Amino acid sequence: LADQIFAYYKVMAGSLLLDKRLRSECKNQGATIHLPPSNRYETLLKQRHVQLLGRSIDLNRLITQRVSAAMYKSLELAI
Amino acid sequence: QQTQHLDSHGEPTITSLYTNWYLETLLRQVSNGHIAYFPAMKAFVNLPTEN
Amino acid sequence: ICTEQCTLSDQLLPKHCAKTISQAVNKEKPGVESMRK
Repeated sequence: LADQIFAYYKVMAGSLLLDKRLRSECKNQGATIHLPPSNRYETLLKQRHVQLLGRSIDLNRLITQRVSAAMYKSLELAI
Repeated sequence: QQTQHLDSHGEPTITSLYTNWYLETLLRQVSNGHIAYFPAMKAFVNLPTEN
Repeated sequence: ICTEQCTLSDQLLPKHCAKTISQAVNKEKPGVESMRK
């Protein structure tokens, strides 16, 4: 879950900042840079007392740990 | 001087020009129904209409 | 001079890279004006 969440938001960030005129031009030559399908991750990110076998699991905390590791990896790779 | 409605010489600066355009063309055509606000793209995008 | 520099600096806009991306998927350059032979 953490892996695909980070991938989804990285792709959305990259797609938001791409030149719009470039997308138009590419579509006009049949080389469309496809948009990323929308997805519903908001409800999962807000979970904080998931119940399993008598334990209360804070999903938000674990997702944050994995995503922060991924962000650090991305910055390191860029540099 | 170009951040004010008019310059020190009483002439239209780019603040006024762009404000006038954004209200009297973009949002007008949005209210007509030829444009829509996509929160996905964080922009306004032409709808695929006849016009 | 400012007109010339604007023409030079608008050739770096992303809108001019459509052909390259289309070629890369399906299948002049800046800095050449400053090469003094």
